[PDB]
Amino acid sequence: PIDTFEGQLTLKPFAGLVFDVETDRWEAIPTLGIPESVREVLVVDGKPRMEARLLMDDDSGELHLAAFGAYVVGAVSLCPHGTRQAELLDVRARRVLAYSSDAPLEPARLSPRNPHTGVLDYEPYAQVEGPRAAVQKLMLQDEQKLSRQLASPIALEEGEADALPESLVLQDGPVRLGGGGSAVVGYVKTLHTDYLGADRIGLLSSLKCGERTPILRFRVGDRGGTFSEAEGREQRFTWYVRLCDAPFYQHPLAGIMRLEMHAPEDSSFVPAAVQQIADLSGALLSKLGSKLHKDSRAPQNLIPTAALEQAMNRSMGNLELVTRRIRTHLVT
Amino acid sequence: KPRMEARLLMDDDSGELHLAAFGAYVVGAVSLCPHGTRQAELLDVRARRVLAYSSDAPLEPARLSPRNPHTGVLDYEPYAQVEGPRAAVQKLMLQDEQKLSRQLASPIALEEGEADALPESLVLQDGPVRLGGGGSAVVGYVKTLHTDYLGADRIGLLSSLKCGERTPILRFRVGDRGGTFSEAEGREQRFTWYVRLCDAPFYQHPLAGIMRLEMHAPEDSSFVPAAVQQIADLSGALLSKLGSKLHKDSRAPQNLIPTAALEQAMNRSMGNLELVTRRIRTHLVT
Amino acid sequence: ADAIGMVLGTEDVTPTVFWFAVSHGASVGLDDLVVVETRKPDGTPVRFYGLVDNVRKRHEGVTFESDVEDVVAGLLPASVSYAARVLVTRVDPENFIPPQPGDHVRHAAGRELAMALSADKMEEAAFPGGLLADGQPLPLNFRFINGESGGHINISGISGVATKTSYALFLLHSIFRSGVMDRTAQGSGGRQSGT
Amino acid sequence: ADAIGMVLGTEDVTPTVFWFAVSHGASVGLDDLVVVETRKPDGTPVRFYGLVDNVRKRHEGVTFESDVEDVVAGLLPASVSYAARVLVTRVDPENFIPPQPGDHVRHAAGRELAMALSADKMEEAAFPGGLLADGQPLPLNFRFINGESGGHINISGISGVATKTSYALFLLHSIFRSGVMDRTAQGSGGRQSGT
Amino acid sequence: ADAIGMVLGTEDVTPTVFWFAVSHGASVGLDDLVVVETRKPDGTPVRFYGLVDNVRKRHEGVTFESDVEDVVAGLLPASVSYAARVLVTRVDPENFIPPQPGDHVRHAAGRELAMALSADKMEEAAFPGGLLADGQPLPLNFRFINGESGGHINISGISGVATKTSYALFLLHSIFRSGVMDRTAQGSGGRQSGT
Amino acid sequence: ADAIGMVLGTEDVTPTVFWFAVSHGASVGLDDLVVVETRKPDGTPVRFYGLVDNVRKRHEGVTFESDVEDVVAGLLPASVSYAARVLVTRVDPENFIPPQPGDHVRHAAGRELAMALSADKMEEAAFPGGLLADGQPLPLNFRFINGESGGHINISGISGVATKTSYALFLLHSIFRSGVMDRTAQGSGGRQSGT
Repeated sequence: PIDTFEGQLTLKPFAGLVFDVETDRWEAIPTLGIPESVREVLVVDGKPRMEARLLMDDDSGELHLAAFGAYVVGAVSLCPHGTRQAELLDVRARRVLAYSSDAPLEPARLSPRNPHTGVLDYEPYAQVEGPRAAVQKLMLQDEQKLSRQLASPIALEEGEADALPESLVLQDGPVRLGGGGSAVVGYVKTLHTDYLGADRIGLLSSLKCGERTPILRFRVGDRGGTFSEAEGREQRFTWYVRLCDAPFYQHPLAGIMRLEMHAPEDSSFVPAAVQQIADLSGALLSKLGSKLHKDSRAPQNLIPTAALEQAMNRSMGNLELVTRRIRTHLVT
Repeated sequence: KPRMEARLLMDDDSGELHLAAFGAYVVGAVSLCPHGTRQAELLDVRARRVLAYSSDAPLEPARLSPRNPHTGVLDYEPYAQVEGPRAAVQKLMLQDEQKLSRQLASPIALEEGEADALPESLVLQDGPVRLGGGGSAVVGYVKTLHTDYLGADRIGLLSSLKCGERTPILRFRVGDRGGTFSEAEGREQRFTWYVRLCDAPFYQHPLAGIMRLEMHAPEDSSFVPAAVQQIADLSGALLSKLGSKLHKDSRAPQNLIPTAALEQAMNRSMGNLELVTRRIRTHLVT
Repeated sequence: ADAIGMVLGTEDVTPTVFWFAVSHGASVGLDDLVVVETRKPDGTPVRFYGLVDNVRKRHEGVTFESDVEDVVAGLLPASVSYAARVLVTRVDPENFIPPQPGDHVRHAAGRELAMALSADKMEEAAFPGGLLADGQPLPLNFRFINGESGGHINISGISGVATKTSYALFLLHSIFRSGVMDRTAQGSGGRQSGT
Repeated sequence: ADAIGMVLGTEDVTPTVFWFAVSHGASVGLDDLVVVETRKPDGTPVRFYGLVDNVRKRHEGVTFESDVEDVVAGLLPASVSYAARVLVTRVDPENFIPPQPGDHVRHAAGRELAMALSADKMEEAAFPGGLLADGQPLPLNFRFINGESGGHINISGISGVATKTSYALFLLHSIFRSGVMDRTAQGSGGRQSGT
Repeated sequence: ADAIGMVLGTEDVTPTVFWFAVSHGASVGLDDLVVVETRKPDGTPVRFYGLVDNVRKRHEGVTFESDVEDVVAGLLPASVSYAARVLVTRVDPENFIPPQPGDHVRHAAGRELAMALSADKMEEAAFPGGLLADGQPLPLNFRFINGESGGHINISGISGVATKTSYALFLLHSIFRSGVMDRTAQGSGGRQSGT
Repeated sequence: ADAIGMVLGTEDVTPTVFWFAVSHGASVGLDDLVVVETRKPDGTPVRFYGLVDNVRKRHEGVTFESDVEDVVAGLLPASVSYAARVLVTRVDPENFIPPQPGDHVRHAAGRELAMALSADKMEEAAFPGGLLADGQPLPLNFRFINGESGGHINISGISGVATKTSYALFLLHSIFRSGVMDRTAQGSGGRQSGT
């Protein structure tokens, strides 16, 4: 007889249910974290937007859908030692047009006096998925170029002990299939893969804050895209980290974050290379853990990303004026 | 209007997590005189809440207010692995639609065979007509446009019709949109016709301002079509007055004047989201 | 007479001063006397007599000023919101309650004009000495001009452009030709001045 | 004296002044004194005596200025709120505890009115010099008027329309015909004035 | 004495003025003396002395006023807030720091009341010049009344209703009967007045 | 000496007056002199000397006042926000730029205290006549007390409780015993008063 509230966040995905990701080799060895000297750590994020939905027919008699959505990515530079404050490395404004197989033209914009906008072309799936023609692809495109943008600033990959990561990077959500060689770290937030077992949950709730679970091997099979046919089966390294002791009213599972680390199959070199990262993440995220009282999502958040996401909303203009501009262009 | 207070998650000596929610829903009605003798009034607005818990069987349905906080302790069975995020978002809307039809089923004008009696008190429901209503004299209006394109010629005439007139009554089998494996009686029959409220803005699509209505009728009755013939002419001018002017609301066309004021009344009927969350938080720890 | 508009409810409708709106129709200026009908729940009617002094319009539906002002001319959902304030002169019965927001307001041009300017109080000696915007003479209490109740006349204003001496002659012309002195003379009862 | 409304708690209800909302039915006008009863935690009831000095109605439920009044008249669900300011004159017990929001308010004309006008301290010399809105005579104090406690009578205003002398004669008429001269005469005890 | 509540923190707690919330139970009225303890980070206690002179109640949990007061009475999630302001009299240590929002406030009953009224400067001449709201006399200083440092006693107020001579007699009765002159006269050591 | 806090940025940081926050640590009172270091982008350092006069705390994290005040004591995410204002006395160089929000501020106790009280301008004749909260004497310009530059002494305050005559004796004791007159006597150069 025990009930409590558990923090969770989900806006875009639908029918995620609650699953079981357990594949092989789970062990119970709680190890404390030790800080390590690294020059810089990068946290990146993206934000989608929807300007106006479109619906056109051109001498065909069948309707087609389009949208003027926008997406902006950005990164923040942090020094773990704490010599100076953070700095926003870059924030660039980009927009997309997602139209069905109709082939519009004239991708030009002219500001009469005040307003400016970017017009371009893109192909969502060349009946059709009407409402979701631009809610799932635009996010997919947003994370596609975000990884490409993050792939340029990357610490040199080490075999076993070749070189320490000079500039660490951090990505939201699970690690994507695109990143296979770059030294990247991802953090997930969904709690749909939490209950590992009877004993595993007992130790997970009882672990003290600041320590990390031992590295486990995952086959990344079920979550992989169906009929991907990229190379076959990949492997990921995962370990849990705790940021806080969780509020008394909140569920004991609160404050636990799972991280991903893509590794080649049976490489036996990367596990020795990312061993420092396993100890590094013990104290890095503890400092990066958002203190509870300011944010509505008291756990399960970071200080820079909260300020970063608000920065993207400033990068794009107000929703009213951009809609006023595109409305005038449509009639003319 | 549905509401979500706080999502729950419990495990009671089982080792497998279970979910629950403390959502809320409130229904309401507004009474209008089409002639325009007096202003509209709100007939009733009642506050109701539900608890949607999986197969764990909680007990003790007791609530006590120390001084200020009032809330309702509840129970219901959503589906008695399990649906994680959508076990309380599609459920609570479904239950809200269930009792709303039941509440509306009490004030109903007497059904007429062919010309027995005119509808004394007309009613109007949001969205398509539900499967529950089979005998009551109800009229439903939908808003979504996923069935707009009837054909090459139908769209041409649909855009060219002037405001205030209605399309002829058509027969639908309502079988595809019905719930799978419903096994109630099979395929029912509905009567549909389009009504235009405005001439549409120059910039906006010409199809804007066109509303589809439903009228559930028995199969090949041949009496209801003569009975609802007056409603077909009645809806031509009734919805024209109800149409909201295109400068107040953000969704300027495809809307109604009283529903905007009505939906805001529901949000006032329930308290602020902050205080109710504060009360349930204190009850959980104790 | 059709009602000009409706009494507002968003602003305060305090019996001293209350805002009201004007429907599309007859225009409302400044310093025009209007009367509003108020129906108490018990059943007794109440009338409020007052004059307007502040009037305004506001363009609703536009948020960014002067950025969509030209857009409204070409294509945009926008309208106007015409409103004005009323300063009540006096209430027909003796009770101070706020007028119900939602009842019509109409101008006073017949008898209702008389109670607005206290013409019932000054009935026997109703001396006209001015005209309003419409064809309604303004009554002046001659009992105050003369020594029956006491008082004098004081005309003030900027010299030159303001025609000061024209008003003194007009009042002199009106007093000596409207027969006000003849009317007040009757019912003397041995009064001091009955000529 | 049925209940007329509820003590509004949205605005500050400091013991000096507190708003209250009037329920549909019994209306409330200006200068109509009301009494509010409040229960203290220990068990001692507390009553407030005060006269209203400001009333207003707000058409709650709309936000666009003078744009939905035509809609309200024709078809819209809305309600009006009747709120009135109350300023207290004196409290029943000698303590300052603000009234509990959600109390019942009622205007009283019986014994409760005596504490409203400080009639407890003046019983043998009660002087009716005027009438209130209801069948309520306002008791003045004859001690201040005469030399028992010192004081005079001062009447001011604009001459003419204000019938000053008529009220002065009324006070003189009421002094002689109410027996107030006789009541002070009894129990003279050899005082200076015994006639 | 159990604490009557904690210190509000949503409003500024500047050492001159700090609001405090009163918990359920005891009620506080205007002109009451209260004290608050404050743990300095160095560990030394800090005490504030002051009197309440502004109390209020606010109805928390309502969006639009008076449209749910009847609903709140029947069934609705609402709240009542019982707050009170304090003007500090003197701080026990000679420093000015803000008290921590979240500290307990309690009334003064014994020596704390004396320290609140600066009675520590009155040891030979502690003069009861009346009674407080509770059963503790207010001690005044006879030195400021007599001619040891100069200074008279001034009584003001409107006459008739407010008895002024009666209180002046009460002060004289308290001077002669309490024996404060004897306590001042003793230990003269060549004082000008010792009788 | 560890920095007490940091300069805020949400409020204006105008060079005349600027707010600053205090980290968990040494407390900050009123009328305490502090100095902040400012680094211009070119490289020249700037120091601002000022005294605090307004201090406050605010409970952040709670929205509904006095509804969750008790909840914070038991279980709630809440903290404090301790801040104070600085009135600058003078700037070490001669320029007026706002201090950069994000730089540390520290108390002045050594030489930095001297420039705060203009001790460099009055060096030869530094007459101590008062002590601050800590063990730092307050320098008085004896050149202003005497006729070297002109001036007098005027002690004011409420008679009685305020020890007025005690300050005159203390200054007389300090002048005649600190050797201020002896120091100013040297370097006479045939001055008018060299004794």
